[PDB]
Amino acid sequence: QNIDQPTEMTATEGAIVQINCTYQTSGFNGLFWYQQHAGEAPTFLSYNVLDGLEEKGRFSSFLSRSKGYSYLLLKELQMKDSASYLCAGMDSNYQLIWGAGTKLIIKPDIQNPDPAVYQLRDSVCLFTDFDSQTNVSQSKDSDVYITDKCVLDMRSMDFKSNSAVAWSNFACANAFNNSIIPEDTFFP
Amino acid sequence: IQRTPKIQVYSRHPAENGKSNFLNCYVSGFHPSDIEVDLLKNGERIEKVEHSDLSFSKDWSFYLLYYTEFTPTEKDEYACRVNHVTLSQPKIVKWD
Amino acid sequence: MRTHSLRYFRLGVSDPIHGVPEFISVGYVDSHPITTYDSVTRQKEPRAPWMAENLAPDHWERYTQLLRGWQQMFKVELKRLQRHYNHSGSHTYQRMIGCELLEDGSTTGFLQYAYDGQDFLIFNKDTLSWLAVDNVAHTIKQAWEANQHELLYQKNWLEEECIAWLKRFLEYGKDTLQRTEPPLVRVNRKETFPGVTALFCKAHGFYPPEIYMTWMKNGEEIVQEIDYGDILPSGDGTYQAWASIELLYSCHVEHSGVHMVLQV
Amino acid sequence: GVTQTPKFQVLKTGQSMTLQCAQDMNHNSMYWYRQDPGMGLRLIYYSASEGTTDKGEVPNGYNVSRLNKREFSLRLESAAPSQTSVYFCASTLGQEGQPQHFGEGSRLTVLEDLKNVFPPEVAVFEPSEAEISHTQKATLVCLATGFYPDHVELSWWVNGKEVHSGVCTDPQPLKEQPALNDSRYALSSRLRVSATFWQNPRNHFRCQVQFYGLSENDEWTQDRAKPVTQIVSAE
Ligand SMILES: *[C@@H](C)/C=N/c1c(NC[C@H](O)[C@H](O)[C@H](O)CO)[nH]c(=O)[nH]c1=O
Repeated sequence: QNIDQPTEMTATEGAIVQINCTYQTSGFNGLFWYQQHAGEAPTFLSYNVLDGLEEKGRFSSFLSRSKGYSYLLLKELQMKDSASYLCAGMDSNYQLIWGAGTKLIIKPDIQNPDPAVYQLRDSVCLFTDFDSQTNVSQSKDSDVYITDKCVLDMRSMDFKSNSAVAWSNFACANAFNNSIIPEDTFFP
Repeated sequence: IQRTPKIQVYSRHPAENGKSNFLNCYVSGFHPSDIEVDLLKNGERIEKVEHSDLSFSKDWSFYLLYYTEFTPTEKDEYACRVNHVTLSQPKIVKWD
Repeated sequence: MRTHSLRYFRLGVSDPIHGVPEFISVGYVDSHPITTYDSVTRQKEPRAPWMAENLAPDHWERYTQLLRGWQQMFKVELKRLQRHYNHSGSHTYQRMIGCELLEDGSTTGFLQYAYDGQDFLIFNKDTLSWLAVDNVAHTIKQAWEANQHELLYQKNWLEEECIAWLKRFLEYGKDTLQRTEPPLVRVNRKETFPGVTALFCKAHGFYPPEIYMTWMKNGEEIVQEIDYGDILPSGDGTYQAWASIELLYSCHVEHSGVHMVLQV
Repeated sequence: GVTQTPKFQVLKTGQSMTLQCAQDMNHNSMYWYRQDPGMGLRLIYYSASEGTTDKGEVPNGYNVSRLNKREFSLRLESAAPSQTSVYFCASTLGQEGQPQHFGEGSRLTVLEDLKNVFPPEVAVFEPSEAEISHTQKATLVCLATGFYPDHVELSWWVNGKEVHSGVCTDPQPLKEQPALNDSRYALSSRLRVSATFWQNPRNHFRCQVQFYGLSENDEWTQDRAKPVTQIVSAE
């Protein structure tokens, strides 16, 4: 009948996150957890049918049959753990009841924030090096486009950063006026 | 290991000549499942015979119940003819 | 309530004769067939009116699909056992799964398999193990025990699901299963072979089938041999049985919480 | 594992469509799902074993074939815009809760007409001299604009080889005309390299966008170039 899990969850890289799932099924033949990376196929993570906690590396899954709930625990969070986590429960008729999923967002740990907006030529404005706390707001004007923050990892230099891009057919000084931008932001 | 069927022929109620009843043939303990059961009136096969579907025992053997509405008499001889792989020829078990 | 049980059987026959299906699966609540499926009908059907009246088409539609799948799996498992045993010709493969809800509220659960009608593998839900009767069963046990999730699933099925289904069907068939039909008990005395008197204690028209019958001399169980008759189905939904001795004798009958004495 | 074809497909309302699925794991059960935003996977049809199929939650407008033990096709009788979804084929060993194995997925877009199908316009934007001097880092921005439907795959190739480090593409494209129902999309990505890496002449940077549009079999009467599956790039 019903499988419930949060729509989305946000946690910090290096920390622990517990994704809950509550089931209200007519009978019970086990609870599954699947991982689905953006634009990819879901892959099996864990299965629980009896009460207890089952550990599979950094990931652990718990089941409480009396309480009618389960959780998927992710320890030592990595940016790679950003995916949708699908909860599925099996009926007394061996039917899968699929949860709507939980999008897990991992906030990177920004060691040296250096907020700054920049102009680029082939125009384009790039707001970059801001802490994971600041949020980028959507455009007002019709022919002005602003993308949400996206985390890049320069695996090489052990460096992660956030950025949002702005463009129109307009200046970089005014580009992000609809967003609460750091006071110490660098404008060339 | 094959097991021959146990055949038990008996009425539903204490029998009494001239008073309507039901004759039962309970065939059990056999293995494997292929069996042929017939109820007989003076060696002639009774046409109007009801039967249970093949039933299953915890000892892996099978059982069935075959019955017919009948009115017993002194002259009339009722029996249950059974054939199984364990049987060289069908076994005619007479009712008491 | 009394002790009640739910059990499902599967029968597989390789190279069957004409008529006889390759696969039959039948469910029971106590002595009552509740459901049926075979490889010919290819449909799960009710075997009781109270099953037909209480379970929606979707139950039968879904379970028919599962049985079509289970049928296929049985055909393959029997081909592998025959390969293992180096057996040709027609052979049988059987399964019995089930559970009991005892009077006291406690439960029992079981899952067993047979080959040629002899025990093959017996599941131990308490140790999450399979008891192998021979070397072929041992090869299967090793394969089966490798999936710990399947073993855990089975322990949950036997303990939780099975009991819930039994309780559900017990309510549907309340008027049949939970009824009591007391027995009609008589004693028959006869001088058989000269000097040999046989006393028969005959009981009939009773439901449930479990009855206890015994003979007593002066108020202590007859240390002489008692010949016990089987509990037979009368064909009207009731059962019959007897108990005999050879010679102050009394027949003792106990059925559904009522004790009855027939003095001679 | 599970192999499903095609990864992308554009269809005109009323067109027939077959999605193929094959598993070589000796699995018995096979499933066809549709993944829509805000909801759990909805089963269309399933096949419990070779020789049997049955309807799921959402079977209307679809039909299936369990060709053999290996294959499970899904047919769209007359394509409707409601059938615009992502389709997943899955397979299970048994029926008693053995884990499901999923196909790569198939994104289907059903349109009244193909007249608004456009491939992307790809442009690369060189890093800011102010960023180069402030951070000793160089951010290359790539833009794929005016594409429709949203059937794109953006990739970065440094000196002929694909790169993933210092790369980040938007997870969802932007509607360029949010008020319109047939709005075209825009999608950005960034590649961040070290200042000295960008300053080296002979270091080559290419943004690649694979578009999945029309096929040779699709009819095209329009004055403009037929918006076929193609790779559009910027360097
Ligand atoms: C209708 C409910 C018929 N069921 C049925 C079953 N059901 C019991 C159980 O779910 C099954 O045995 C699983 O394999 C346990 O793991 N079993 C059966 O053998 N025959 C049936 O008709």
